[PDB]
Amino acid sequence: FASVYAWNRKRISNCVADYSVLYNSASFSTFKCYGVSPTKLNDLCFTNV
Amino acid sequence: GGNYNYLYRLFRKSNLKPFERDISTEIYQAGSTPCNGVEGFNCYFPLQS
Repeated sequence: FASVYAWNRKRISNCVADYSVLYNSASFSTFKCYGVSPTKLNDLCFTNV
Repeated sequence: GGNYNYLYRLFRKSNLKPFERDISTEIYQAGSTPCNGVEGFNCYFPLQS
């Protein structure tokens, strides 16, 4: 990974991504999301990420 | 007035019927798969000051 002052930005589109397969993963120290329920992210369509 | 005597209730998934009295102050845990994949985690105390 890059440094904090030179972070890398990557573009994702035209994907079918599942967040439930990653929500249940316990390999994360913290996963909290602001204003969006992660459990319902499997039923949301966004323009780009 | 009480600095921390006024609190609100953080919860979801159980939309209540209009004019419903809820006093079950239980710390939100599931003890099943949809809480960090284990039992005892995501045990968040709903009442927030």
